[PDB]
This record gives sequence, structure tokens and C-alpha cells, in this order.
Amino acid sequence: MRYPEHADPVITLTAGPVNAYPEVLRGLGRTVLYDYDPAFQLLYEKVVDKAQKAMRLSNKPVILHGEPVLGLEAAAASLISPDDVVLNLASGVYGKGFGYWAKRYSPHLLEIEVPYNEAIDPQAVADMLKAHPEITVVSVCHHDTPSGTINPIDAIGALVSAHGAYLIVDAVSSFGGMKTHPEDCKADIYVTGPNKCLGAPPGLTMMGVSERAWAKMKANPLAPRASMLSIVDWENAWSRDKPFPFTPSVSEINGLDVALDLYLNEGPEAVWARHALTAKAMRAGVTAMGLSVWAASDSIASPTTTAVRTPDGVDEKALRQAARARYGVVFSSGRGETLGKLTRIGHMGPTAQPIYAIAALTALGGAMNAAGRKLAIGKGIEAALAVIDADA
Amino acid sequence: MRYPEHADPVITLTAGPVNAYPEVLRGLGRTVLYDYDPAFQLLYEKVVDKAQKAMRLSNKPVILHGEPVLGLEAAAASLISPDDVVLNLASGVYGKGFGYWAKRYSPHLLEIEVPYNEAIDPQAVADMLKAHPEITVVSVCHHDTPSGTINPIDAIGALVSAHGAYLIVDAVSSFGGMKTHPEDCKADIYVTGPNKCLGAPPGLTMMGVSERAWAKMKANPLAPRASMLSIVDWENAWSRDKPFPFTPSVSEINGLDVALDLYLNEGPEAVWARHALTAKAMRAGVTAMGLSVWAASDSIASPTTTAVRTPDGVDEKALRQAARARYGVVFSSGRGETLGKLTRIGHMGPTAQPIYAIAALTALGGAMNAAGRKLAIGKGIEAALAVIDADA
Amino acid sequence: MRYPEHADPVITLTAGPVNAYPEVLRGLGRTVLYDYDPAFQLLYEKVVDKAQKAMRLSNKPVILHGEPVLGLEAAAASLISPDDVVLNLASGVYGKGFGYWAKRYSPHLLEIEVPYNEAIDPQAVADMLKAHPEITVVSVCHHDTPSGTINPIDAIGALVSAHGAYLIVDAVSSFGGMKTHPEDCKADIYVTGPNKCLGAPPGLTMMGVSERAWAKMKANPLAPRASMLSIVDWENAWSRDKPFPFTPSVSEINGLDVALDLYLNEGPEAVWARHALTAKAMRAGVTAMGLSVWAASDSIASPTTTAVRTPDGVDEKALRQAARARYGVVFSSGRGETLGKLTRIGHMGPTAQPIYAIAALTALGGAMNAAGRKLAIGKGIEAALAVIDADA
Amino acid sequence: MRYPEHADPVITLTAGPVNAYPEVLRGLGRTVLYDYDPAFQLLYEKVVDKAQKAMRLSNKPVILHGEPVLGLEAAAASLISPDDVVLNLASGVYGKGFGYWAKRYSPHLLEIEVPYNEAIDPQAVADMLKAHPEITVVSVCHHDTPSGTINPIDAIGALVSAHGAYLIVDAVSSFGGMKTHPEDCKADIYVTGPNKCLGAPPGLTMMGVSERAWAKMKANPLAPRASMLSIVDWENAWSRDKPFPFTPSVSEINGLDVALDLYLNEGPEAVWARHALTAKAMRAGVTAMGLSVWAASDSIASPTTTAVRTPDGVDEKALRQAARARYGVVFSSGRGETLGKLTRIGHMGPTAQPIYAIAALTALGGAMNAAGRKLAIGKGIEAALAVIDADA
Ligand SMILES: Cc1ncc(CO)c(CN)c1O
Ligand SMILES: Cc1ncc(CO)c(CN)c1O
Ligand SMILES: Cc1ncc(CO)c(CN)c1O
Ligand SMILES: Cc1ncc(CO)c(CN)c1O
Repeated sequence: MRYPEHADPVITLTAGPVNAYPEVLRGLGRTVLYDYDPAFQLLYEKVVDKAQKAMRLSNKPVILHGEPVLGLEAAAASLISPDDVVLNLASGVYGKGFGYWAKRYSPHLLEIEVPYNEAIDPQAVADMLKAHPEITVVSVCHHDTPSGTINPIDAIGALVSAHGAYLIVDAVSSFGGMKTHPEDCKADIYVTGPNKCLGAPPGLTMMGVSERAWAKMKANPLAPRASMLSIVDWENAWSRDKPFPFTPSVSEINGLDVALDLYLNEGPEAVWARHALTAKAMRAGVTAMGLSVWAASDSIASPTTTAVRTPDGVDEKALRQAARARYGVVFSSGRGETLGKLTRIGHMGPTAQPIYAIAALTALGGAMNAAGRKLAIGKGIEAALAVIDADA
Repeated sequence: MRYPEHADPVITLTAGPVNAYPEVLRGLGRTVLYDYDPAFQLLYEKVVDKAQKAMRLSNKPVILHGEPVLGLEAAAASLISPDDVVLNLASGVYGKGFGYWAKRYSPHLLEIEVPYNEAIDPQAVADMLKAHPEITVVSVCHHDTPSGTINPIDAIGALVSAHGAYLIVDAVSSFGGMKTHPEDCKADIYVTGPNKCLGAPPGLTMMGVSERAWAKMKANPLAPRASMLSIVDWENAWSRDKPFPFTPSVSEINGLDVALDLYLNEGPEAVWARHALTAKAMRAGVTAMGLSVWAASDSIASPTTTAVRTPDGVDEKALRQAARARYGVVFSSGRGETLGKLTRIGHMGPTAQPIYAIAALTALGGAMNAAGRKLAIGKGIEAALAVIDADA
Repeated sequence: MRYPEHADPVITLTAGPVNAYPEVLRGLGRTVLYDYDPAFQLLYEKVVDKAQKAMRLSNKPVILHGEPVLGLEAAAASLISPDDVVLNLASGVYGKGFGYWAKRYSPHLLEIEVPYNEAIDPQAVADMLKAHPEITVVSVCHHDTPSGTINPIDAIGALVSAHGAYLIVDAVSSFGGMKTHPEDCKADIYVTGPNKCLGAPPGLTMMGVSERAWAKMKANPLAPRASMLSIVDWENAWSRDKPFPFTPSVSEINGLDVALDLYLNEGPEAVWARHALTAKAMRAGVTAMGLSVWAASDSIASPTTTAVRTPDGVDEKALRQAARARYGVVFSSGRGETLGKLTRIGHMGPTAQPIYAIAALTALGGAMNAAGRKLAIGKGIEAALAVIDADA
Repeated sequence: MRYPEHADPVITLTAGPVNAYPEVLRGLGRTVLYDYDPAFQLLYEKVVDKAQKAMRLSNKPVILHGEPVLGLEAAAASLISPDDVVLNLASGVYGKGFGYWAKRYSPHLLEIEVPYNEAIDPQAVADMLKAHPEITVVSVCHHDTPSGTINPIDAIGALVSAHGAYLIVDAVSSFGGMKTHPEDCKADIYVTGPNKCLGAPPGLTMMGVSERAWAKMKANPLAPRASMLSIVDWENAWSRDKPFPFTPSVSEINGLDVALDLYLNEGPEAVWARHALTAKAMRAGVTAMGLSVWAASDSIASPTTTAVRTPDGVDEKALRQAARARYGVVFSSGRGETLGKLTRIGHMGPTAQPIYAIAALTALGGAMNAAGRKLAIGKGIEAALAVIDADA
């Protein structure tokens, strides 16, 4: 049998979007209230509170009404002034991408770049900060999703703070899937969203903003105001007694409310543990069947996405097409420089369950063997199962 | 009895958000596909196709992934450059507000302004264009929602086309509720969304873009690129064979898909008819009970919102609070310069049914009489019912 | 304009089914678990607990997996033995109907019957019990829905208990809409369901069973066992550690779980108050516009349904057809003997809000006037509004 | 990690209930119409029409408003009278169970019984009918779910028709998952429902009734009338111009409407193919890892459920508990005489996709090996995958 391209798949095991939690799907269908209805004003405030709790934040996170690219662009536009000296850290497509936004707002850009299967060395950051005491802003990506690798943002954040500089963190594809919070890495702007590990669709940004970041932005006359890019205009919008700069995405708020409930109710530590275990099983299976994990070392592989290096001679696009057509299972391609070079299996929110690693490994192996590889699929499944069983 | 502020209301009869069509609420809970899944790529293309059909467009409308303030800001930022001389037409909050964005992108701003219960006079537009050959861009709001009034955008658009200028039209709260289309008014940029008459929640922008506008925006070094504010980045994203500049709001697209099906299946003309009838009945009831329609004339009153002038001396905020607390019915305040001057009752999508005008009249009259007015509520209901019963 | 018969209506204001609460609609879409999954076994037990709390029951209510006709037939089949002497009380279609089931299970049937707009006199019950000391079972209907009238079941229950007889109560269309509980009327079998005032669809029965009723049924070898009609087989099915006699209606259980939450969370007393107020406003409006409430006295009119007598010369079916076609509002016909003689407007769960009485009165008046009546519709609305305002 | 019993599982792979199709879950949340609303009357008629098309029926199927045990009990109660001599065919729990209801309605019962891993032999049926001209009714179960085995009902039905007897067929867990229709087996009563292969929750019965069966039931003084158990009461209820004996399960009808659309739109043959492939892959994997399929032969194994024999010495209850606790995968126990003897993995509707066989095999193998077995799980997965990859 074959699954047609036009028809829905059986299991979406991508690095996001994945299907939302079923409760979130129902939540998206909640009553759409007028945004100035008192019941909505209360709800919105409560949602900010839940987000604050989930992010372990000492102050209120800002919700912005676009998917997280909005938060990242807004952070650059607001926190980077023309006299700032920015150090951008690039270990993949998103990290490198951010430097282009930094250069938009300040002509002074320094960069540390590593190969797109490696991680930034905190010591290299320290060496750079010593060489360049003029640095005032540092930007880093936690999980550079198209690479499935993780940067040590807490160690990096400690060094940025030691140098009196501001830290911008992209944690879009890590928050909620592993231990990470604005406080942990001493972030001044910490950008995430509910559309990766939290199991909601794309549409909203969740942003931690330090009191020092608030001061800097509010004193910056170039920071966007009366603009979709404005962070400062949303400063007090959490309050039931305050207006919204523009109309909030009411249904997305309903979805986020449920996503936060699910996360908080399950227990963040338990949620992180199942992401890590699913990924660990996946990597063990990949290696056992004769494939290679993309990450330069196991230690930097993401607990929320496994990137698998495309073997020589294998057409990666055809591979994904075959996994879907044969088994109904959808994986992600790479992006930019990693496009065509790897395949990504997400382990995110609803898909962060070890049984999904088993399904993924089988479909990946099956498609690889259809492409003429001679993988030991059974061996891969047993290796993955051994990881699950050893944690039991 | 009293309805608590924290509890949900019984009927939301605002000028938006209103509760979405029940089908749309269910639609929002459809499968969230990976955005590069072939089934989603096809779905997105077919949603753009539906929007093109709904908008009677000769070319593809652009969907932007924020609520229509994004469309309006992006249009200013992309189409208006400092060489342009902008004529902004202002008869209300949104019309005047657009001038602020125009001035951000060009120092040259001329305006025709009328009080916020009037419509722009096409003779004044013709005269202004004649006196100012230097005008290159003209902006106008179709339904300036906080006033419940309509501008004659088709005649205005023809004058603008004859002059040789670009036209930017805000049809956020008119499209889908009355006859209007980019073609009808020779729009170069026509901004709307599904969150007023189309009965979806806030989150997306539907934008008609003329071939001439495309060329102007793509030529302009100052037009946003690699930005939330970019229209040009999204030119080819409708196509199943093309990537997305950033991740689309997948669940909002599911909602839009349903909203467009409802509209096209019902028949746009039939849909416009019931908006207009609901509004006509509303206005008749308002006048018969002893209140005044805000619009300077009945002829410019919107078929998608009835704005009712607050009797001098009545506390409009307390009035709305009373309507919700006594009867569970939610109305909109004014906004900006109409705040405190009037109350708005929306007739939009799911609320554009004449029986809702009856409910609105009773709650409005009841709240007014609680504030010491002596309205003839029965007379109001009978006048509204006569309109319904007379409809041919 | 006209609403086609094939298309959905705007507002369903019948005596049930009405549209479910929106939360219940979402709840019906919850995960369908295996009935022997431990999470479902726990859920089912919790649902019984919630039902017990809502019914103010000293012991567990039984949920049966058919709409309440099942409970009523099962009660007759189980509690009525061939040597029982049954007194059936009939003030309408359902009360009279029950006597046919009683006669199925015992040849000994006595009856008190009153006209179908009147109520049973507790004194007549007392007189009958004195005349016939051999009576062992008495059956009564609380709200005989096709009549929109209420029997004094607590007073009647006290007299039945005084005579040592068992009491079967049909509270299908009263429970949750007014103060009534098995304990209040000393019921031995108390049959209701969530498909009237509780705002869920039809499918489930909620049955209070006294310990004395349990003893009687279990000792009755003719009581249905291994049967859809079995109550006794479900005795222990509430327990997470016990099996289900047959497969429960899992999705209906999900709906009931939400319905109970809504009721308990709002506060039963507050729920009853809004049913009573909506009905009170409705009756005041009916009378003021020149129509007649069917009930012989206002005191016996149901707080959950208003039955309106059809004027001479008016085609009641055509009337309902016109209310729907003209205004999109759906009312109930009568049933059996009341069919063609009255129209019913329900005030049940989601429709038990006074603003719906206003909509109902307008559509009823409008349709009556279309039929050549000359009703004072405005006067009716004002009378209804006066009732609402006097409770404020 | 461990999945708590109180928390939801990851994948329900039981022989039903399984989670409903996502479209059905949404369908259950459709508007609940008044049952006498013309739009519902039409909808109900069109749902019966869809069921008739799905069942390839020459006449209208009857929908009864309880899960299919209602259909089976009602069929016994209506079709079997004490003059009848019933031949009950028993190869499992449901087959044997039906004999109990037969005996309730006629004292004359003959039976052909085989052990609960076998199928009824059509030669034995022919011989029995020959030896017993007095047989007037024959009952058979198509898929006796607690055994995962299939009886040859088409050949059996032809023998029964030749004999001149009525045939009652239980196709609850076969219809929609393999080729079978009332016509195919000359059924006089054919009982099924949407809660197994059709991917809806429990609550409705779909019943094929022959013209001959109608005449027999309507003649029988003992057939239930004015009863939950009545088939005869429902004969004309499909028609938009006819009343309902009691209130239909409106939300279940919405669910059924969607389930039938899914089935008819996909193509019944295509649907049967994927059930059969999923099952075939499952059986291959079970055997290759070292376990035994319960069915006496592969040829009688159901394409909608794989029953796996418990290795002697293994605690089957603890096994299922382990599969859920370790892997979040839910399997069915046996029932009655198969309880403790085997574990069942359903392949039904939404779970009838081959990738689910892979997940089931891994969780089953993992749980078995945790109980001290030494299964070749990798080998099992590879054998299952080979079946998938071989499918022409
Ligand atoms: C690492 C990362 N950053 C930012 C974004 C923008 O939302 C994405 C989404 N691909 C992402 O994966
Ligand atoms: C006329 C108008 N324009 C733009 C917007 C921004 O979405 C709104 C919404 N108030 C509006 O009513
Ligand atoms: C009073 C009454 N009793 C019993 C039933 C059976 O559910 C109904 C539903 N019409 C009813 O209204
Ligand atoms: C074969 C069979 N018959 C009847 C029923 C009653 O619905 C079931 C459900 N276990 C079944 O599996």
C-alpha cells in the first residue's frame, strides 16, 4: 500500500509543527470572547501568570502575537542600539541568521561560528569577551533546530553576565523539552513559543525580559513603538485593567492556556525526562542500525530533535517521500546549509514519547533500505528498546 | 440576577471579536500538519485560491501571519517611500491612525479630515487631487469601525486611479459583510482579514496586491525584507512548490479554510443581505425607541456595525457594564476619539442575523432605562420587527 | 429573508434537545479511552461521584447507557412485581404513559388523572392512599414536559412514605433546572438525565436508587438481568475495580463529566434561579402581548418550559414553521393530546437565560401576527424586561 | 520512566474502544439540533441512507439508540418465539452468549460448539440442518472478538437459507474492516455498530433487517413494543416525515454521520485492505519473535484483531499492565473463557495502519521479555516490515 501525498499522514514526527496535544486542539475551539470583555481580560492576565510560572520567571513574561521570529526580530530592534557592540554566536542556521538582524541595528558585529554539527565552546566565548571588552550584547541559540544540536547557554550566560553585557537567547525549540529558563542562563531577552515542545500550533511568542533589558529598551528612542515589532508597547498589557496595543490572537491564547496547564500539571521535570529518553532511545537505534547521528558528539545532541546524517548516495528528499508514502510517517528536512544533508526526527510535546522513537526508527530504516542501504533495523529497535528498559 | 464579570457572557454582540462560527471553532481543532508536509502545502495553496475567489481577485491575495494591523503597517512600510506624497483620508480612528504610519515612511503628508460621524466627500477628494499633482499614494478606510460609518471607496478609488496614484484601502471590518473587493475600488493594496465579518478569530491578514504595487514595493530599498513587516518576502508562498518565509499559523489557516467555505457556500450576496437587514432593523429600533444613530446620515451607516450615540449625561462605560451585568449581552465601546461618545453593536458573520438585533435592542434599551432614560423599548422592538417582516 | 428548512436554525429554543453547552460539545470530543483502561475506570468512578454530589444523594446514583426512557422502563420492570398494587399519577402525556409500563409488570393498577394543563393534588393522593391501603408502589412525573406543568412531588412523596409505599419519580425535564433531588421527595427510584436542563445531548440516564429499592429489586427474580433493561447488573459498575455489564457510552460520559462540572461550578442554586427567572419573564411577556399560558395556574407552570395555548383558528404547526422560517427560532410542538393545542418554549441549561425569553417572545409574536393575530408584541417585551429588571 | 495508571496512555491498541477518528471527535461536537427540527429530520434520513449505502442494503437499515448488545438482545426478543427451534453456533464468547438470549425466548436450543480458537465448520452446519428439519432460526457471530477469529458466515448463511431458516448474524467487530454485508450472508438480522472498525465511540446499533424478518417480528405477540428492546417500533423512523419512538442520541448520530463519510470517501475496499495488511504484518511479527497466534489457523485469524496466546506461565494481566506502564500502549485482555489465555491487539479504523502493528509488536515483545521471555523482538519487527514492504 501507499499513502497519497494529498492525504493526511498517519504520524507526524517532524521537528515542528507536529500535531498539537488533543487537549490543545479542543482548547483552540473555546469561546472567542471580545478582547475587552472582562472575562477575557482576566483570562489573559491568568495566561501571563501561568507562563511566568512555567518559565520560573521573577517578573512577567511578555506574550507577543506572532510566532517567535517576531520576538527575535523585536529583540534585535529594541535591545541593539547603533553604538552597541554585538557578539553573535553561530552554530547553525538560526544562530547565523540572527547576526543579520543584529547588523540591521548596529554596524558593530563580532561573531564566533562553528561547523553546523558542533556546539559553541564557552571558553571561546570567554576568550572573545577578553579580547573585546567593548562587547555590550551577546546573542545565542539554544537548540539550533536544523542541526539538532544544543549550545551550553547557562555557562555562556554566566560569562556574558561576568562581562556586564546583555544576553539574547533563542530557546524556541528547547523550552519545555529540557531544563532551561530565563533565570538559568541569566538572559536579558529569552525568546520561546508554544509551537515546539509545548505542543501548540504556531502563532504566539513567549518572551522573558529582565528588568535591565526593560530599562535599556524604554530608554532607546529607536526601539519599535506603534509597531508589530514593539516589545515596549506590550509592557503592561498583561493587566486586566490595561488595553491591548492591537487585537490579541484570542484563539491562540485559548490554546496556550491549555498547553501551559498540561505542562504544569504533568510536571516540568517529568516532561523533560520523557523528551530526553525518547531522544536517547532514538540515537541508540540510529547508531545500532548502522546510521550516524549528525551531532559531532552525543553530549551536544538535542533531547528534542534527532538529526540523522544522510549516507553518501542517498537522496534525502526521496527518503522522506518514501517514509511518508510507505509508512505514513513524516520527518523534517534540514534547512539552509543542512538541507539535503540530514533528516530530522522531532521529539516534542505529544511526540516526546519513547514509543514514537520506535515508530520513527522503523520508518527511517525502511525508507533507507528501500534506497538500497542494508541497515540492521531489528538491531536498531532492540537498542532503542534497551534504552527505554534501562530507565524503567 | 447579575452576570459576574469573571463568568462568560450570554451573547457577544460587539464589533469584534465576536464568537467564531461554530464550524470555525471546530475547524481550529483540525490536525496541525507540518508546514512542509505535501498535504499542508496543497491545503495552503487551496486556501489562497479560496481567498482569491472570495475577493474576486485577478491575482493571488497574500496571507500574512498576524492580524490586519500587520497588513496596514507592512503596506505603509513597503509602498510608501520618502519620495512619495501621501494623501490620507481620515473620517475616524483607523483612517487618522493610518496617517501616522504614512508619516513614518514619508515626510510628505496631505490629509482630508471630516468629523468622526461623517464620510469623506468624493468631490473633496477630486478637488484635492486636482490641486496636488504631486500626490502619489492615497489611503482610505472603508468601514472605520469605531464610528460605524462607511466611505465611498469605489468612487474614491476611481478618482485616485485617474490621478495616477496608488490606493491603499483598509477593508478589515467591511469585507465579507457588504459588497466590496479590491477590483471594485481599484485598490493597489487592499487589507482585510477573517476576524470581523468572516467569523474567524484574530490572527491572519488577507491582502489584495496589484501588479503595480508589487513592482513599486520590490523596487523600494526601504521595503521590509527578512522581517515580520515584509510583504515582498511572501509573494510566492501561496505555491505548494515554494517555502514559507517563516512558519505559518497552521491552526489559523484551518480556521480560515472553514470561514471561506462557509462564505462561498452560503453565497456572498446572501451573506451581505443578512448583514444589511440586521443593521437596518437595528437602526430602525434605535431610532424608534428614542435614541440616535451616530452616523451623520443613515446612508453612511455601516451594514456591519451600528454605532449609537450616547445621550448627553449618560455614562457610556457604566451603560455597557450594565448591559452585560443585567442581560449578559456584550457591546463594544468606542475607540480613541469615539470612546465615551457612542456604543457599538456589531452585525458580523455569526451575529449578522436579525434576531440578534432584537436581543441587542432590548439589552441596550434596558441598560439606558436603568441609567434614567425613558426609552420606548417596545416601540423599538416593533420597528425592528417591521423591517424584518417587510424584507422582500 | 427566509431560513430554509434544510439549513441550521439561528436559535433552538425548544423543550429539548437544545444545543448543548459549548463546553459539553468540546467535551464530547475528548479522547475515547478503552473502557478497561485504568484511566477510564477512574474517570467513570469520578463521574458517578460528581453525579452523586449534584443529586445530593446519600448513596451512588446509577448511570444507565440509554436516554431516560430506559431508566423509566427499567424501573417499572424491576420495582413492580406481579403482586404489587400500583397507583399511577397522570397529569400529562408522560405520567399517563408510565401507567402502561406499570400494567406490563402488575395487573393491579389504580390511577389519579387530571386535565393536561393541571397538576396532581397531594390531597387527592392522600385520599386515594386512605381508600386503598393495599397500594405498594406510586409513580409520578415531576415536569410533564408536553404540558409545561409541575407536580408537587415533595408533598406527594411525603404521603407515599407515610403509607409505606415505594415512589418512582420521573424528573427528566426538571432536575438541574429547579430545586429537586431524590431525597427531597423521598424517592425510591428517581429517574433523570443530562439531556434537558443539564445541557448535554441524549444518551444517558442518571438514576437515584434508595437502599430499600435496592433490596426490593435484588429479591425480585423477575427484575431484568443480562439485559439492557437491567438496573441490578449495574449495582457495582461505578467502581474502578469492577467490570461494566456492557460497553459504556464513553463519549457521552465525557459530555456528562463536563455538564456536571458546569452545574456544580456555577452553583445549583444560581442555575435554578436563572431557569425560574427566564420562565417568569416568558410568562409575563406571553400574557402581556395577549396570549395565554397553557398551565391552569401560574403556580404550576414549569420554570424549565413555557407552554403557550394555541389561539382558535391558528395552525400551530404553521406557526412553528413561520417562527423558524422568518426569524430562525425553533420551538417545540406539543405531544400526544397536547399536539396542535400548544407551543413550547424551553428554558433549559444554555437556553435558561432571560435574554432568550426576549428572543422567543419576539419570534412567537411575529409568527402569531403573520397568522393574523394582532398581538401587542412591544408590550410583551416590556413586561418580560420588567420581570428581569425587578430581580436585578 | 513509567506511565501512571491515572494518566492517559500514549496509544490505545485495543480491540475497542479505541480513540475515535479525529474527524469523528470533531463531529461529536457538531450542533445538537432539536430532533423534530426539519434539518435534523433530514440529517437522520441521510444518515440512514449512508448506512444503507455502506451496508450495500436493498432496504433501510435500522439504527437503534444503544450499543450493539441492544441490537442482539432485541433481535432475540423479537425474532425468536417459543415455537422456534434455534441452532446457535458458538466458537467464542459472543457466539456462546447469544445462546443464553435464544434460550430466554425459546426453550428449544440446539448448538454447534467448537473451542474458542476455532471456526465453525460449514460441513457440520449442513449436517446439523439436515438432521434437524425443525430448526427455524440460526445464530452466528462473524468475528468473535475475544478470540480474534472469523466464522465463514457467507457459506453458513447460504446453507441456512437453503434449509428455510432465519439467520441472525453478529458482525459488530467485522463490518467496515473486511468484506461483509447483510446480502453477502443472506442475513435476516445483521447486527453491527460504528464502535469497532468504523472508528466511532459506543452508543449506536446499525441493523440490517430482511423483509421476511420484518414480517416475523411484526406478527409475534411477544416481540417488544413500546420498549427499549423494540425493533418493530423503529421501522419507519428513518423517514423525515415520521416521528422517533424515543429521543435519538443526537450527538452519536453526528459522530456516525462523519464515520460513514470517512468510510465511503476512502473506499470500503481500500479500508478493508489496510485492516488486513496491518493484521497480516502483526501476525508475521508475532510468529517471528517467538510467540503464537491464538487462532487454530492463520486462515481464520481476524483482519481486525490479532489475538496472541499467552505463554504458559506468563501472567497475562501483569503483561498488559507492563505494556501500558513501560511503553504507554494499551492492549485488550480476553473476555470470559479467553480471559487470561491471550492478549488482543486491535486493528480497527484509525488503528488499522501498519505502523501501529510495529508499535504494538515492540510493546508486546518488551512486556513479554520483562516477564522473562526471550523473544527475538528485532526479528519480529523485520518480519512485520517485510509484509508491509511486500504488499502489492
Ligand atoms: C531555533 C529556532 N529559532 C527560531 C525559530 C522561529 O520561530 C524557529 C522555528 N523554526 C527555530 O527552530
Ligand atoms: C477598520 C479596522 N482596521 C484595522 C483594524 C486592525 O485589525 C481593525 C480592528 N479593530 C479595524 O476595525
Ligand atoms: C417528562 C419526560 N419523561 C421522560 C422522558 C424520556 O426521556 C422525556 C423526554 N421527552 C420527558 O420529557
Ligand atoms: C462480537 C461482538 N458482539 C457484540 C458486542 C456488543 O457490542 C461486542 C462488543 N464487545 C462484540 O465484540
